[PDB]
Amino acid sequence: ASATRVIQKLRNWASGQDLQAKLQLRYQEIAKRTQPPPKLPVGPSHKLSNNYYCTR
Amino acid sequence: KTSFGSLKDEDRIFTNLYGRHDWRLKGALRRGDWYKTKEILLKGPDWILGEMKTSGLRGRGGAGFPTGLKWSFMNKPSDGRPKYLVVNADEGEPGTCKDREIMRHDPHKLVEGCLVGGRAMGARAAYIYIRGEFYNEASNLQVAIREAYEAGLIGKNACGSDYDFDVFVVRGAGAYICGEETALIESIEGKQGKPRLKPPFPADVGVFGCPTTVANVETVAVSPTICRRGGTWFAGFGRERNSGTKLFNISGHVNHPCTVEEEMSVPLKELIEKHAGGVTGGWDNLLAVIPGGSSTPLIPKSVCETVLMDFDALVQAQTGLGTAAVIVMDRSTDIVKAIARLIEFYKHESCGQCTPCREGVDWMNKVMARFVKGDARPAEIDSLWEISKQIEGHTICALGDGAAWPVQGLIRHFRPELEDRMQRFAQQHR
Ligand SMILES: Cc1cc2nc3c(=O)[nH]c(=O)nc-3n(C[C@H](O)[C@H](O)[C@H](O)COP(=O)(O)O)c2cc1C
Ligand code: SF4
Repeated sequence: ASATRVIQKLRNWASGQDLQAKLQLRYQEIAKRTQPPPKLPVGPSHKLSNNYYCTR
Repeated sequence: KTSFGSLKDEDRIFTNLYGRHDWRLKGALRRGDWYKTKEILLKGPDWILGEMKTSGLRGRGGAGFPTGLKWSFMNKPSDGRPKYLVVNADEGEPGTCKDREIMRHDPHKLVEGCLVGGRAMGARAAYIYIRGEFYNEASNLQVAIREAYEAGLIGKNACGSDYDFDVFVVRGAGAYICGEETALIESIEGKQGKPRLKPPFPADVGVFGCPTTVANVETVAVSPTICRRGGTWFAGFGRERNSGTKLFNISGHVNHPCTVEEEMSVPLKELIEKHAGGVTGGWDNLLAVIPGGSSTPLIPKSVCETVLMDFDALVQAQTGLGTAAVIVMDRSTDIVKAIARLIEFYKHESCGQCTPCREGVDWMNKVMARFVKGDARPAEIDSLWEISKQIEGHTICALGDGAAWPVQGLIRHFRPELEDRMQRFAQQHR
């Protein structure tokens, strides 16, 4: 992403593809390495009634 | 007949219910006890059992089982073991004082009934297991028994009928579970008050491993009057299959809480408005009624308008007639708190032998305390219903059923009250 415009035009002409739109090196678009804590949902059997195991 | 109630004083059995006459032998003989009891005993076992059967008397204990069939379960030839009549005089159940009243006021009726039932079933003795807290009642019972022994009504010549019968009085030591049949048998035998499983039934293996029959004080006390006046009269009182008179203990939010004797199938509204002086604040101020002691569920005012006081009528009303203990709660009653206090009673009075009643009744007590505080969510209502259904029918004795039924009644009728308490708690905390 630090390539000069001359080298970018040279690479794009040599490959035939617009390489700068789809770079194979990740710079900033990736997720942050620290994330907010999750709160995972519970399954369908997490209920206090009508949940006898013989019926499922 | 179609309408029942308005029992006449000449037809009331317990003529000294209020202690206004002499409770001793002279007053009892003036009131008509111990009359032709020798002739009854010479008529013998089969005639007495037929009289009970044609009277159609059902168990005043709260079980509701027929008395004639239950007593004819012991109409068998002896296999060398002695046979025993055992009289449930514990009266542990809340709301109920009728056995106390008739023990301290008509004890000679109880003694004569012990003799009649023991002769009918074939028995050398009747052990009256009285409640441990009823010390004065037990002492009055012993005074009456000493009078009967001195008069020759009891002991080695039962009123001169060449029949030997002894009446013992054994005091409990404070356990509601000892009012149960088999637990009472164990308590007499000297162990803890833990009910034993059936089979064997007590008519086969009971107290001291002998054939025995446990019967309520009211049942035993109305036995000799039934024999004297015939079973057709007692069957003529009450509805079909719910026959005779009954001692009702009306307590709670009524103007005159009292013990009265009234015919079976009396309307509940009629009984309250006639003998209890009505609900405090009026029939519109009535909220709920527990009609058969704590073991029966509650019924709201809407079905209390027209319900009768029968076993079958209360079964149709999704209740039971237990000890005929009518506990009345008005609009100011914290109904959830009252039911939780009942569940706390059952938690303190469980004998702890068997797992569903032990663990589940403690669990239901904790859940009901949180319901009173509002500290739950409405899914726990259905959870508590399922816990009650797991307790009911899975226990050794019927204390589990008698603890599951009030919870079921509260959930069945006053569910929006529980949801409103939970919502108010939730909005006042969050
Ligand atoms: C937990 C429990 C407690 C009971 N407490 C009493 C009691 O205090 N007095 C009583 O007469 N019956 C009590 N009973 C009911 C007895 O089963 C009943 O009295 C006994 O079977 C006598 O039968 P009857 O109703 O035909 O006279 C209790 C039952 C249970 C399950
Ligand atoms: S139900 Fe309760 S009181 Fe009855 S035997 Fe079981 S533990 Fe004892």
